Formats: sequence, structure tokens, C-alpha cells
Amino acid sequence: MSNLPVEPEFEQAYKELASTLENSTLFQKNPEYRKALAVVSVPERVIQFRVVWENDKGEVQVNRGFRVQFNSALGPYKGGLRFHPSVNLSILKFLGFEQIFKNALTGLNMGGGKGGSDFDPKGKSDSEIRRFCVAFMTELCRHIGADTDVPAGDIGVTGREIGYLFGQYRKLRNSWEGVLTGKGGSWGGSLIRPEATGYGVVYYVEHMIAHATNGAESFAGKRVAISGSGNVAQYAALKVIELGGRVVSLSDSQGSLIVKDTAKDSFTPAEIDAIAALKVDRKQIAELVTDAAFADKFTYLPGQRPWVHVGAVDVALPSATQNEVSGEEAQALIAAGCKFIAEGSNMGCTQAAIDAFEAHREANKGAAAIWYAPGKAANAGGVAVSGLEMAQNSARLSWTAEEVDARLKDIMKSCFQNGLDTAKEYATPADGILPSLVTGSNIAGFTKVAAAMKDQGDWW
Amino acid sequence: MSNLPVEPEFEQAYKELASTLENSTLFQKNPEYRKALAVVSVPERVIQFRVVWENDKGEVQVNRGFRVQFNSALGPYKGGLRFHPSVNLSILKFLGFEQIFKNALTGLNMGGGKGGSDFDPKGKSDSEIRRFCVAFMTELCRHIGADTDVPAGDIGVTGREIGYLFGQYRKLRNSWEGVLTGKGGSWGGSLIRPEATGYGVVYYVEHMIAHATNGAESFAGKRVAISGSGNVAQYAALKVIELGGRVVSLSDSQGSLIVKDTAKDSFTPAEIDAIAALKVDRKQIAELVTDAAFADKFTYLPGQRPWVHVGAVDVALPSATQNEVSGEEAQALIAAGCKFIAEGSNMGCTQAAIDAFEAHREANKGAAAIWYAPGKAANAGGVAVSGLEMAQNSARLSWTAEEVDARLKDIMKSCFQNGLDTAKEYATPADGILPSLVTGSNIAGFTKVAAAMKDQGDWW
Amino acid sequence: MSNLPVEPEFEQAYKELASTLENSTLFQKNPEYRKALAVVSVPERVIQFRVVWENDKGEVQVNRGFRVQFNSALGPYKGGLRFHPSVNLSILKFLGFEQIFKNALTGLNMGGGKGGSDFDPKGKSDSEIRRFCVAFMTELCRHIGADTDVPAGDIGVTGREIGYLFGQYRKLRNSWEGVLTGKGGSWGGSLIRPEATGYGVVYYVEHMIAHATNGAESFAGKRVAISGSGNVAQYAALKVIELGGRVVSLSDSQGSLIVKDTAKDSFTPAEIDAIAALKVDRKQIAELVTDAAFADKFTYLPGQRPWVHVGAVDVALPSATQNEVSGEEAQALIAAGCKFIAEGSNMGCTQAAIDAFEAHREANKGAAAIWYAPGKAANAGGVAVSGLEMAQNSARLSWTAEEVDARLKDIMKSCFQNGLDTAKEYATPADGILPSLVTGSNIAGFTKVAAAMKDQGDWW
Amino acid sequence: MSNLPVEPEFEQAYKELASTLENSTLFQKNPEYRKALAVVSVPERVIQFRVVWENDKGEVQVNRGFRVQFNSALGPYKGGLRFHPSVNLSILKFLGFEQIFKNALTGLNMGGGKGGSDFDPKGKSDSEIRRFCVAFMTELCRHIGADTDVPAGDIGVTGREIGYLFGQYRKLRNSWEGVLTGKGGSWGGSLIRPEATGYGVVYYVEHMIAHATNGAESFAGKRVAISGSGNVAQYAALKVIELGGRVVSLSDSQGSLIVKDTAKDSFTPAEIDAIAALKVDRKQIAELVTDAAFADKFTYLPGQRPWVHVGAVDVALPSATQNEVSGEEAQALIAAGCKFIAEGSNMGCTQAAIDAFEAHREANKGAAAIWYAPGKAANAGGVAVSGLEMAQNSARLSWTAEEVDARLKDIMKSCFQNGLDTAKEYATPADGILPSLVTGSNIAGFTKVAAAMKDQGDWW
Ligand SMILES: NC(=O)C1=CN([C@@H]2O[C@H](COP(=O)(O)OP(=O)(O)OC[C@H]3O[C@@H](n4cnc5c(N)ncnc54)[C@H](OP(=O)(O)O)[C@@H]3O)[C@@H](O)[C@H]2O)C=CC1
Ligand SMILES: NC(=O)C1=CN([C@@H]2O[C@H](COP(=O)(O)OP(=O)(O)OC[C@H]3O[C@@H](n4cnc5c(N)ncnc54)[C@H](OP(=O)(O)O)[C@@H]3O)[C@@H](O)[C@H]2O)C=CC1
Ligand SMILES: NC(=O)C1=CN([C@@H]2O[C@H](COP(=O)(O)OP(=O)(O)OC[C@H]3O[C@@H](n4cnc5c(N)ncnc54)[C@H](OP(=O)(O)O)[C@@H]3O)[C@@H](O)[C@H]2O)C=CC1
Ligand SMILES: NC(=O)C1=CN([C@@H]2O[C@H](COP(=O)(O)OP(=O)(O)OC[C@H]3O[C@@H](n4cnc5c(N)ncnc54)[C@H](OP(=O)(O)O)[C@@H]3O)[C@@H](O)[C@H]2O)C=CC1
Repeated sequence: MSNLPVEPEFEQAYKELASTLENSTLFQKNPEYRKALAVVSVPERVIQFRVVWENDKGEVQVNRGFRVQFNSALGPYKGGLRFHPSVNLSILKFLGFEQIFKNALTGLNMGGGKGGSDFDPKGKSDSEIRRFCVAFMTELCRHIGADTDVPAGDIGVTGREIGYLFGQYRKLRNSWEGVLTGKGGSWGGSLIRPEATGYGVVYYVEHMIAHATNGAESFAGKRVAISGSGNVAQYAALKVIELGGRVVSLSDSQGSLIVKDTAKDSFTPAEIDAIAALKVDRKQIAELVTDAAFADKFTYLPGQRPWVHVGAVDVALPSATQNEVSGEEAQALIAAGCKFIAEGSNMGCTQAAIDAFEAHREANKGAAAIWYAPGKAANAGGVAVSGLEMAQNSARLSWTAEEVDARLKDIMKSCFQNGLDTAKEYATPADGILPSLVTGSNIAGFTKVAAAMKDQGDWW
Repeated sequence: MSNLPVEPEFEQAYKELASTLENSTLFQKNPEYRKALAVVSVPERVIQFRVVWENDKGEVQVNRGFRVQFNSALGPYKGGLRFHPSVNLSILKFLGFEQIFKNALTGLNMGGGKGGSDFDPKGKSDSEIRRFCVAFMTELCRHIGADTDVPAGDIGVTGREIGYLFGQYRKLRNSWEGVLTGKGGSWGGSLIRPEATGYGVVYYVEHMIAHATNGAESFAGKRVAISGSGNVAQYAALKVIELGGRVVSLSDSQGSLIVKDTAKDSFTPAEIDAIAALKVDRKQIAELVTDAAFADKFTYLPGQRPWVHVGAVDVALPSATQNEVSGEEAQALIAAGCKFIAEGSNMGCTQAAIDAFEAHREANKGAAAIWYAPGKAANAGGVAVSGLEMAQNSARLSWTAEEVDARLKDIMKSCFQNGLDTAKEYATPADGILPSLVTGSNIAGFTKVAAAMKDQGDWW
Repeated sequence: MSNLPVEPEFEQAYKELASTLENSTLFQKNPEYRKALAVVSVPERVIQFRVVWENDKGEVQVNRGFRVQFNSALGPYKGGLRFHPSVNLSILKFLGFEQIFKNALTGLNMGGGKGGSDFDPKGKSDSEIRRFCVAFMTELCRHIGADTDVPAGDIGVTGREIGYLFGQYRKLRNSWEGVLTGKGGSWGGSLIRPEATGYGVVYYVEHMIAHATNGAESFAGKRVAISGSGNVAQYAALKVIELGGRVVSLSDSQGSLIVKDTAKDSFTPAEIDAIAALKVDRKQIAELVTDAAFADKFTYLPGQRPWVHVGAVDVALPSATQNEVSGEEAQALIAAGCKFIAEGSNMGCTQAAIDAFEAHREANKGAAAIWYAPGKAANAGGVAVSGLEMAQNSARLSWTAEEVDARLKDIMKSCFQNGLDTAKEYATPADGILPSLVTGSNIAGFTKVAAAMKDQGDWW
Repeated sequence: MSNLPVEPEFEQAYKELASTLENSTLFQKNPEYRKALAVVSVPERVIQFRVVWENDKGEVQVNRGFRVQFNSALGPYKGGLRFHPSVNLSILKFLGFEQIFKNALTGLNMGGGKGGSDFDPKGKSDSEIRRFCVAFMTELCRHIGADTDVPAGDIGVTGREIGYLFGQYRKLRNSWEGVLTGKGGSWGGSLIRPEATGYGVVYYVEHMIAHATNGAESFAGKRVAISGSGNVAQYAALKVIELGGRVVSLSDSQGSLIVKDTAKDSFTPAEIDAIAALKVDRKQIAELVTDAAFADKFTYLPGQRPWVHVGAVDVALPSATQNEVSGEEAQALIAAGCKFIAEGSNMGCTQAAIDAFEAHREANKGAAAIWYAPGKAANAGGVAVSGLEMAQNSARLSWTAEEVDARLKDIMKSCFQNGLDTAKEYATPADGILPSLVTGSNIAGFTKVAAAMKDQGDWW
């Protein structure tokens, strides 16, 4: 197969999943699943399209659009849109592939997909963003629909962009339906959706802490290093604070902002809100670091990730982008006494990082190990609450915040228990060693999809 | 109308419904309903189509495919698919006609339909069945849909076939929706769907027994003769046993399997499970009749139905196919002291059998009479639960087994009460005589559909 | 296959085609075509539907509607609509089946289909026919379209009905297209469409006469017996008269009208026009007995076909309906010196008639033989000009009468020559024996369809 | 733009077009066309999809499917399908990009596209090919249509595959329409389509010879080296022979077959027919090289291209695949006295080859130069005749071979004259130097598309 193009991010995701399935008893019990893996790994459909749009000076602009419709055995294709200058098919395939198995771990009927553009929102006006969304949806509309493919947000796609997208879908197709999630509260949105992914990360990590420490520890007083400062990071930070933890770092594409005293200080909600408002306006954390409220409390480090700069730390929640925790960073976290690392970001850890965490787990009993949770398990609360937004729209009713949050919590607890129990079944650890959440999550998502695919005749 | 082809099974079903309407005060109260009867009896739409498919030897095969869309006043067309070598338009018209009124009795919004093929699953491989299903759905897909027509199983169509069919529908139409029921648990199925029809038949007969005996008797200690050994028979048997009844017979297309001591012994769940596994593989009861587990406890009667061979018996549940209880067999059941017979199978009793049971009812007060219930009342539980599977898919959520079963019990109790009350209203029996469940059920289902049709301008 | 219903007309058409294929070298050269016969003989799709409509008194009326979409390898399904109280699926399957092979002999890209209703235009008002057509098209429109299936007239369906059907299609689908043929001249009709079938029958028999006599004789001076008095019979008669022949009979469903002097007299164009006027008004030939101008010239025979009552005749053109020339009638025609018989009607001759004509051909050298042409060859002018109507509509232009007629002539000549040549190739007659136009036409049409079906993967 | 994946074939085609437009006066006159080039070079739409299909052993197989819908300003997307193990997006984008401008040079209303799969027909049975085509079209069907995108053949896709594709389209979509070209003569094909591309190459080269030699020379007695042995090569060879030229070589993926006497010997039609029959069966030229008819007349060279092995030669028609004439091969042709080289294959010459030819042209007056014609000009007769097949289908009529061939000839003459005249206008050669057909063809195709795009608002 040397006709196939090299897609480094996709291949990284694929190899990690595959290696976890091989390092288990799964293919001894179900060798025929090798065929399922070969089938599932080739997307059902991919659409690519030119997007021509007009800038504020009246000039023609060209960007590339994509939608990867990876798998639909469990439900309509489901997953977000990324507007970032790095975007290409390789990246969106990694993300769509991840999405299959993440979705499967939610318990809801959602297939896996992802899409987006190499359009860069930075430096654009709101009007440019509106015209781009209009043009993007003009092509995308024909391929999506409430029972076919339901997009959502991701890097560079917020409630603002989902609004322009939805309005154009409605104009084009003359239907009002749950074709997108992350919608506005008055026009078919769900309460808890803004909060969902970062809350779910934190909720999942609570279960990790409870298990590893036998209920002795919690987030109360733990020091938590976060990276990113967007949707996932903001609400992960807010939930940590609500639970009495201390957030010692946030970051963005230009640098890290770290409290000067990491033993005892924390970001506050008010500071997070300030950062969030800069981000709505597509500005950098750097703009506020010399203000009164920040110059004395924080150190800004241009060009750096937080991980080697936070001192001793208890929990790490990378929440920005793929491959943002290197192997050297991982070793630094381990040396700083970090015991829990969960991916808010998709594929947040490099392979070297993952290998470092899992070797540590296998070498150190119980609470002495750093315990790593992959994004498909820990960050699934966003997509889960998107499924609940679809369910609301289908019912033509709106649920309460408490009702949505309660379902989110149950979904994240079940997701943790399924990864744990599946790791014990298929990859039973040595005595006193914590089960691999990555292996167990991978096997549990994969087998549910493989078996539904078999039932549906996709492979035999 | 000597241009019309002779369709014996449909004419049989039509005539029995019509005769029960005539033998009542319905047409005195509402003579205009004769117009409704003439309209409803001609199907709204029927699709017939060639199905070409490839056998494991690479050879072209040809079979006939059908979908009868009989009536859609109360909801989208709803009803299963039968793959059996007897299948033709007459058989499928009888079935779809019955389904209109059965569906009306469930209280849910389901029109009547039925379909299938003369494709014979016996002697085929799983791969053959998969290719057939693929080819069958390539044509069927354009006629069906979650709000148009929702098929399901019947003789020869199990969850395996539903899977191949659903998978092809999704591939063709690029939508994940409630287009079929009987689906797998991870991909839109409902708990209780496997159990539903047999459970419901037994639930229904519990009401019969309570009424006729003023609560003095139940299934506990009763001897129950069942025919068939497929989905309906298996779970009717299992519920009879759960209730403390004794199952003295099952049967298949080649013979009956009867306990030697029909006064005291019963099939067990383990024995039912063994037969069920054989049926999954499309093998016959004959294969196990020499096993240890079977040879000493049962007698195999090839070519014979159970009814004359079970001795004294209390309940009969024909659960295989149409016209499987003859007038002679009805007289034998009556002489053997049988006091309850309900159809698991569609049109299970011949007209002579029904005439014998109803004459016996009219001649014998109360608990001295054998009481006959028609399939449209007793066997409605399957389609009812299929409507709940549709409800669940529209909600994008899955209900618990207890939730589904509780709804099933309520539906079967209301069905029984509607038939009893309608018979008392339109066909009031002489003092001490049980009301006619067949006449009451027929009137109740027919009037609901007729009035809805009038409201919708289908007749005036 | 004792599940299959008995369909006498369809079985008759099928058997005659199959028998001519078997009585040839076709299956020695291409034995795999027996697979193509088995596949082609099962219709791709059949739609049946209830048609509820209102009569002039305001009362609900119910009739049965049908559309048999038999084969589409060579083009969109194509074929007319019959409104006659005999209509059922058998009859429409015989028609649609015949149409596959007929359309193949035209050279145009037309698949085979046929439809209609048991609705009886006799005794209905024009308003009642309008309301019927409106209701019938309400369901039929979703199954048809300019590139899908294009209906047309047949018994009981004239340009009046085509108009009501076209208007309802336009209203429902919001499209103006070649969905029907036989349309009016100002709204997409073709010149020569009314004349087409009857003219084409006569043009075809002119080639038979030319071949049988090396050009020495023609219709000039021939005595021609016609049956029926509708679209086919009228224009056949008119073209005979134009060519110098004498039309000695016409007939309807209640009797025959025969010139008193069949050796010397003929219908005139004015007479045929008066009969046509009666038939527009759904009245009978029988009325003309009261008029001395007709009574003086003709004999009216209630309940009789013409064949045994015309004395010596040269050509017979059955042009009414199926099975209107029996074996005894065929023997009478032979004895009366008839040398040419061609079907204007579909399956106009019974199998005993065909067998008599074909035996006579095989026994009698040269011009002493009676020569039989099947409807699929001789009546193909109507559907040929319908294909030209479709071509005009796709071009958005209207051709002259001369252009259309010139094409019709070339199509009928090519049709004759194909049947002649294919018979010489696959069923080569003894020296001096005319080749079988029925065998030749059947093989020619069948091989064209079977080969296209093979190319398209319908069989292998 | 380092997010964009490296697509070497696409970039090669793009750079060559772009370099020819830059090496001219085009952007001095129309600098705004730079924006058109940036727009046009990003495809309007691309679909990729998994194709799962079953082999003759009953095993699941997976391949990748594609359709590149590059540009639709001038017409519906138009271009063939390639089934070859090298296929990927890069290759199909090169081909689809080429197709835009090729189509524009035909004068017909056809946009540009291309598609296919990495499915390898070699080693597969006809049944495997049928099942693959069925599965491929199951997804492709939703994206194509007679007014949207009309595919056709290319490497690995012959009339056989177009048949299976068409049959499945018809089955899925229930329409008979000009959705594909290269169809069978009885089911909407065009005469001259098999012949079209190789005839057109030769026709175009006739014009090259006429111009360069001032009418003094022709193909009569010229020695012509051809590569490939498929559809393009076969009919190029046959037209050369018909015109009295001598074909000294053919080839396939395993080697070259060259006449032993290249001064005076030639392939014959009978030999070409033998080779063609091997190719229908997916076999290699190697199989026949030891037969009587071949061992003495020809030398078979495994692993070699013909160009350095034919001795002195007049005309080269690479007709196999992209990048099959290297720069060293080009120098060898020049040294062997070759004066005309036209691409039957798309992008047949490497850039080094093209640069060698064009430097030779610029250094050698008139008939002393080797004159190179790009595939978009010389091989356009195939797609042109596909446009005429679309026009036939839209008219619902079939043209004669003479009519189609006459249009083909006029199209190829106009295409040559447009490339010549445009090269004289925008890239005027020095005195006595032949105009660049590559530059002129590129500019003439590009400006027609750019201007239609501007008119339609695609850029401004
Ligand atoms: N939103 C959702 O529901 C879900 C998101 N995810 C994943 O969470 C992550 C963050 O998404 P989300 O918060 O929604 O996105 P946002 O756009 O709201 O925030 C992304 C953040 O990451 C930073 N960032 C993005 N790209 C890079 C890069 N290449 N290098 C360094 N920093 C970068 C941004 O910096 P800057 O502010 O400087 O632009 C920003 O702080 C992604 O991996 C996404 O796929 C996972 C589950 C659900
Ligand atoms: N499944 C459902 O939801 C519902 C089914 N029904 C009706 O219940 C009946 C049984 O259906 P189901 O259990 O689903 O089907 P299955 O195919 O699972 O079982 C059918 C049983 O009947 C036997 N059988 C079938 N045809 C004949 C025949 N012609 N002569 C003798 N025995 C025969 C079979 O024999 P063998 O095992 O030898 O093949 C098998 O034991 C039918 O009348 C059906 O329409 C009613 C309501 C709901
Ligand atoms: N129209 C077309 O383009 C073509 C028609 N055909 C065939 O030609 C035949 C005549 O069609 P067409 O002229 O269009 O139809 P019309 O309705 O115009 O004429 C039918 C004629 O046949 C008579 N007739 C109909 N049914 C019967 C019956 N069951 N017994 C006796 N006589 C009967 C009618 O009698 P009455 O007047 O008493 O009702 C009328 O004279 C049919 O077989 C048709 O399928 C063949 C090719 C093309
Ligand atoms: N068909 C059409 O209408 C048109 C085709 N083209 C172009 O013409 C060329 C030939 O197409 P066509 O004749 O239709 O295809 P065919 O599949 O009929 O023939 C292709 C030929 O090229 C050989 N070949 C293919 N791939 C390679 C390779 N990678 N290395 C060496 N030899 C190879 C094949 O060898 P083998 O026999 O060993 O398999 C075969 O002889 C292509 O470039 C195509 O895009 C251009 C215009 C129109």
C-alpha cells in the first residue's frame, strides 16, 4: 500500500489504538476483530470542498473545507468542526477516528466524524467569520442533517460560528432541526453544553483519584496544571476551583501564565472570565499580563508550555491541542510528583509521553503511579452533552441544567468504570498495579463498534 | 368482480372480520361503516419487486420481494417481514390486513403493513442470507422510512436479518433512523423486544383466565400446549413456566415434541434454550430427539400437530403459522377439557376451529366454555413493543427492561378490556355467557380505524 | 413454486415467448440466456394502490390502480394505461412483459411497463373520468417521471384521460416534462401519435406483402378484415383505404359490423369518422342499425367476431383486445384464403390460432402460406412514436407530421427486417418456406434485452 | 501553507500549467487572472469513501473510492474513473485538474472531474469486478447524475465496468439517464466512443504534420512508436495503420513488444485484436510472444519502455500512463529523428521530457524541430465523444458512426487551431519557430474557464 499518502496524526492515533488492542487478550478471544479493525479504519465517507469567501476589503479568499464521516454503525455521524491554519485531512481523520470510539463510550447513539477548514479566525473580523461560515455551510449543507451527520464546535468554532452555520443551514434547506449542536439557548441549545467538556474531564478525574487513593483524596487542595485557555480549559479550571482545587497554570498558542506561588495560589473565576473575554475577541493572554490584577500574581512565559514550570503538581489537564505533552514533559511531571494526567485535548499526549506514563504505572503500585486517561474517555462529556442536545431537539423540549449535569455525571462515571473493568478483563494488571485506562477505554469503544458493524453487515 | 384474483388467506381474514361486524349491532348504529369496510379492505399501496442475489457458488438466484402498505390512518405503516417459501401476495395481504386492526388495539400510532419474500432461509448459509438481505433492501429502501413505513421480523426474519437490512438501508440512504424495529441493543434496539410477543400472549390469557374464573385460577398448575418453536413460542413458553404453568408441547415444521407425562411434567428453560439455539442455526427439533436430555422425557411426532396428542390440557397457544388448528383439532381440545385458546400465530385457527370455539362459548356458561382470543388481540405485544422501540429511537434514548415490560403489561390489559367491553356493547352475550373476544376485538380495532379514515377524508 | 398465484394471461405470453426461444438454435449458441429468461420474467417493480374517487352524486367510489415496471435495461419504463373492468395484475403483467420486447424492436431507449385500473369508463360522465384521473395520478405520480417511467394510453385511456393525468402530475410535482405520451398538440404532443399504431400495423404488413410477392402486390385491391373500432382499428382502417385496400369489417365489445358485399365494398373515411365519434362518447356500433345509410350497406352481428362472417378475405388485422382470434377462427381465415394476419391488439391471437398459422406457414411454400406477425412487431408504431414524443419534449421542439411519419416508416421497416433476418439466423426455414416473424421477432427483442441486462449486472 | 499535504502528481500538473501561463503575455494583459488561477486550483468538491466488497472466497475486502469534482463553470463535472493500485487523491487531482482545461478545449459544456479506486482489476475475476463496481456505485450514486457529474472510463475501467456501474446506478436511483458515458450501444452508448481517444490523437497529429511540413508529409509510411496496449493505444495504432503508417511498438506494464524491422514492418489489425483480447482478460503481452505469429516478427523486452529500442522513428504516441517518457528518453527520441510526440496518456511526458522538446523547438526552425502536444489537446477526443454521448442521450436518439466521427474530426481540428493561434497571440515564437502547442493549449483552456468563472461570481 505505498499508494497511500503519509498522514502522521491519523497514523499516530491508529497505531496507539491498534497497539492497545494487540497488548491484550482481545484478539485471542475474537481474532476475527482484526478484520473489523481493517474495515473501521477506512472512513465511510469524506467530503472536501473549496470555500471561496469575501474579506472586508472586498477581496476573494480561498480556503479548504472538509467533513470526515468516519463511522455510522452506532448513530448518525457526530463530531465537531475545527477552524485552524494547520487543518488538513490527516488531522481531521485522526480526530474523526478518535470520535468513533469516544462516542461509543458515551452510551448514546452517535457515530464518529469531524470536519473543518484551514481558515484561521485570528486576525479576521466577525464579519469575515460570518461570510466564511456562510460560504462553508453552502457546500456542507448537502452532506449533513439531524439523522445523517450533526456537527459541533472544536478549536476555532465557538457558539458564534455555530450560529452563523445554523442560520445558513436553515436558509438553504428550509428546515429547523438538530443539524448542529453547541446551539444558543433560545434556538435549540442545551444548558451545560458550554461547561460540558471541561466539567466532564474533571468529573472523570475525580473517579481516577477516588479509585487510586481509595477514597482518601479528592481535588480539594490539589494543584492542577492546565494548558490552553479556550472552551475546555476554561470550564475544567472553573470545576477544579468549585471543588476546592487550585489551578496553577493556563496557556495559549503564544505562552503560559503560571501563578508565582504554586504551592498555595490559584487562578480565580474572575481571572478566568477575563481570559475568556480576550478569547472571544481572538486576543492573546499576553495582553493582560502587565495589568494590575496579573503582573504581581503571575509569571508569563512566552513560547513555553506549563509542564516544566509549575514546580510540584498533583494533576495535569492538557486542554489545548494534540501532541502538547512531550516525553521530556511527561518525565518532568512524574518527577514533580504528578499522579493524574487526563487529556482534555484530543491526542494531547505524544506517544513518548504515553509510554512514560504507562511504564510508570506498571512499575509503581497503586497511588504511587501516575495514572494517564486518554481523551476518548476523559473529554467525552462534550459530545455526550451534544447527544443530549440532539435528544432535546428531537423531543422539542428543553431540560434543566440540573437534569443535564446529572446525566453528564452518570455518563462520565460509566465511562470510567467501563475503561477500568475492560482493562481488568482483557489486560489484567499485576497485583497492586492500576489497570490501564487507555487500554481498557480503547478496547471497550472498539468492541462495541466492531460488533455493531458485524451485526449490520459491514464486515463478516 | 370476477377480474379479481383468488386470494384464499386474505379472503379468509376479511370474511371473518366482516362476519363479526355483521353479527353485532354495529351496522345498525353506523350503517355508513359498510363504506369504510369496502375502502379499508383495498390496500393503500403494494410494492412487488424482483430480488436477484448471489449464492455461495457464485450463481444467480431470483426471488420475489413484497411490501404491503395496507392502511396509514393511525400512523406510518408498521409490520414485519416474512421470508418463507410459501410467501405470496395473498398471504402478505392477510397479514397486513390483520396488522391494521391489531395495531389499532395497541393504542399507539401505527398503520398496518407486512412484507417479505419467498426466499427460504433453510439450507442457506449466513453469507447467503446476508447477500439476499442486501439485495432485498436495495429495492425496499426507497419505499420505507421512520415516518413512512417501519418493518420488523416475522417468520424467517430475526435480529440477524434485521441487522443486514439496517446496515444496507444506512449505506443506501445515508441516514441512521428508526426505519426497522427488532434492532440490536447497541444500535437502536429495545429491551423486551425479543420477549414481547410471547410474553404478551401469556399476559393477555392471564386476563382471560382471571375473568372467566372470577380470579379463582391463573396459569399456576395449568397444562399449556404450544405449537411452534420460534420467537413467539419460546417466550410464551418461558413466561408460562415463570408463572407456574407446565408447557407440555412445542413443535416445528417437521413435527411436535410432547412431554411423555403431560399430566405432571413440563419443558424447562434449559430445554427451550437448546431448541432456540437449534433454531438460530435453522435446524430441526428432530436433531435432538435422540439426546439424553430429550429421549426419555419426550416423544417426537413427525408430521403431527400437538393438539390431539397432549391428552387433557387446559390452555392452547398456537404460535407457529396460519391455519394450524383445524375444526377437528378444536373439537379435540374441547373434549380434552381445554378452556382457553389464544393465537400467538397470526390467523392461527381455521374458520371451522373458530366456529367450534364460539359455538361452545354460546352453549356453555362462564368457566365451562372454551374462550378463544384472536391473534390481533393476544399477539399484539410484539408490535406494541416495536412502537416503543420507535419511541425510544425518536427520543434518542434507551429505556430499562422494567419500563418496557410495564408498558407492555398495560397495553395487553387494555387490549383485553377493550375487546371485552366492546363485545358487551355491540354483541351483548346472553346471561352468564362470556362475551366474544374475537367479535369485540374486531369491532374495537375496526371502528377506531374507520373513524380516523373518515376524519381524514379517505371515505365519506 | 406452488406459492405463486395463477396469472393466465401473463403465463400465456411468457410461454409463447419461451417456446419460440426453445424452438431455435438460440440456447445452443447461448445457453446462459436461460438465466436471463428466468430473471427478465420477474418484474423489477410493481405498484398497486387504492383509488378512492367521488362520483357525480357525491358518493365514495373505490377502484384498484396498478403500475407494472417490468424492465429498464434499455430505457425508462414505457407503456400505456388501461382502464377496463377486466384489469388485474395478470393482465397488466402480460402487457408489460410484451412491452419489454416490443420496445426493444423499436431501436429506441425504452424499457417495458404497463398500468391502469379496473375503473370502467362506460356509463361514467366526463366529470367522473376527470375525478378518477385526478385521484389515480395522486398516487401514481411519485413512481413515474420523464427519466423513470413514462405512461401513455391503451384501452380506455385516450387523449382526454392523458390530459387530466398530465394536469394532475403538473400540479403535484411542479414540473413540466415528458412524463406522459399521447399528449395534446399544444402541450407537448406529437403529430402522428394518434395515427401511429394503426398506420404502423399497415406499414408492417406492406413489408410482408412485398416480401411474399417480390413487390408485385400491395394493399391495393385487398380485402381486409379488422376487429375493434378504437384508436388502433380506426387508423389501421384509414391507412388501408388510403392505400387502395377495402376494409370489410370493424367490431366492438357487443358485435361486428360487416359490409354486405365483402368481395367489392368497403368502409369509407366518413363512416370510420362517425364510428370514432360514437366511441369518443362511449357508445356502441349497434346504434348504427337504426340508420338506413348504414343498414343498407352493412350487417350488424351482435355477439360475433368478424372472422367467420367476412367470406373470402386477404388480410386480417385483429385490433381490439387479447385472445380475440381463436383456433377455429384461424382455421376459417385460412380456409377463406387469408394470407396475412398481424396483431394490432396485444396478444390478439390465442395460442391455438398462432399454432394454426405457424403450421400452415411451415406446410405451404411461398405465397400459398398464411403469414402471422405478432403484436410486438406489428403494433410497435405507437410506442415508437411515443419515444419520438419523448425526444421532441427533450428537445423542446415540435416536429412536422412528415418527419414523424418518415421515422415511423423507417422503424416499421427495420422491425420487419430484424424479425425476418433473426429467424433466418436462429430458426432457418426449409427452402421456399417463409421465415417465422413471431420466432424472429421474439429472439431479436429478447437477445437485445438479455445482453443489455448482462452488461448491467442484472444476471451473470 | 505547510498544513497542505505534498501531492507530487497534482503539483507537477499545476506547475506546468502555471509556468506556461507565466511565460507569456497573459498576465500582462489580464493580471487579475492570477486570482482565477488560485481559485480554480482548489477543487469545488472531493468525495472519498470506503468500499467494502466480497471476493469469490466470501472474504471481506476494503478499498478506497474517490470522486474529484474539480470545476463546473462550463458544464456538469465530467471525466473518467481509474481503477489501479497506485490511485490516491494526488493522482486523481492531477487528472481532474487536467480535465478542466481539456474539456474546455472541446467546445462542449463539460466541467472537469475524475475518480476511481485503488482497487486492482488484475488477478480479480469478472464476478469480483462486478461486486466491487456494485459496492463502489452504492456510495458514488448520491454524488453524480446526468446534470451534475458524468463519469466514464480510464485505466482499469472499460465498457464492462461501466455496465456494472450503470446497472447499479439504475437500481439505486430508479432513473435511466446519461449518468455515465462509455455505455453499451443498445443502452445509450455512442458509436465511435471506443475508437475516440486514439483516433483523436492521430487526427490531431495529422494537423501537426500538415502544419510543420506545409502539407508535404502525412502519416503515410511514417514509423510510429506507441506505448500501452489498452483502449488509447489500440485505436491510435489502428488509425495509424488505416492512414498507411507503420506501428513499430506497443507495450504494457511488464514490457515492450517491438517489430524486428522498424524501418519497414508494422503491427497489423489482427495482431492488435489479439492483444486487445488478452487485455479484456487482464493478461500480459508476454503470453503471446512465443506464439508462431509473434516470435519471429517481434522482440519482447521485459521491463523496458519502447522509446530507446525502436531505432529511428518519426512519431511517438505515449498511450499508457503518466510520466512514461523520461528526459533521457526524450533525448533518445530527438536523436532518433522523431519529429512529433503527442500524449495519448494524461501527463505522459515528465517535466524533463517536456523541457527537452520545447528547447528543441525553440532551437530548430520549422520541420527540423520535434513538436510536442500535451494530452489536454491531443487526447481530448475521448471526452469530446463522451459529450456527444451525453447529447445523444439528452436527445433520446442515436447518431451514426459517420456523424460522430465527423464531429470528432472537427473538434480535434479546432482544438489544434486554438492551441496554435493562442500560442501566436500570447507567446509569439521567433521567426520560423513552431508555436508552443503546450503553451497555447494551456492558455486557451485556462482563459475560457477563468472568464466563465468570473461571469458566475466564483472570483472577482
Ligand atoms: N469543545 C469541545 O467540546 C471539545 C474539545 N476537545 C478538544 O479540546 C481541545 C481544545 O478545544 P477547545 O477548547 O474547544 O478549543 P478553543 O479554540 O476554545 O481553545 C483552544 C486553545 O488551545 C490553544 N491552541 C490551539 N491550537 C494550538 C496549537 N497548535 N498550539 C498551541 N496552542 C494551541 C488556543 O490558543 P489561542 O487562544 O492562542 O488561540 C486556545 O487556548 C482540542 O484538542 C479539541 O479537539 C475535546 C472534547 C470536546
Ligand atoms: N415475531 C413477532 O413479533 C410476531 C409474530 N407473530 C406470528 O407468530 C407466528 C410465529 O412467528 P415467529 O415465532 O416470529 O417466527 P419464527 O420463524 O421464529 O418461528 C416460526 C415457527 O413456526 C414454524 N413454522 C413456520 N411456518 C410453518 C408452516 N408453514 N408449517 C408449520 N410450521 C411452521 C417454524 O418451524 P421451523 O422452526 O421448522 O422453521 C417455527 O417453529 C407467525 O404466525 C407470526 O406471524 C405474531 C405477532 C408478533
Ligand atoms: N393505443 C395504442 O397506442 C396501442 C394499443 N395497442 C393495443 O391495441 C388494442 C386496442 O387498443 P386501442 O385501440 O388503443 O383501445 P380503444 O379503447 O380505443 O379501443 C378498444 C376496442 O376494442 C374493444 N374491446 C375492448 N375490450 C374488449 C373486450 N374485452 N372484448 C371485446 N372487445 C373489446 C372496444 O370495444 P368498445 O368500443 O365496445 O368498448 C373498442 O372497439 C389493445 O389490445 C391495445 O393494448 C397496441 C399498440 C399500441
Ligand atoms: N480511455 C479514455 O477515453 C482516455 C484515456 N486517457 C489516458 O490514456 C491512458 C491510457 O488509458 P486507457 O487506454 O483508457 O487505459 P487501459 O487500462 O485500457 O490501458 C492502460 C495501458 O497502460 C498500461 N499501464 C497502466 N498503468 C501503468 C503503469 N503504472 N506502468 C506501466 N504501464 C501502465 C496498461 O498495462 P497492462 O495492460 O499491463 O495493465 C495498459 O497497457 C491513461 O493515461 C488515461 O488517463 C486519455 C484520454 C481518454
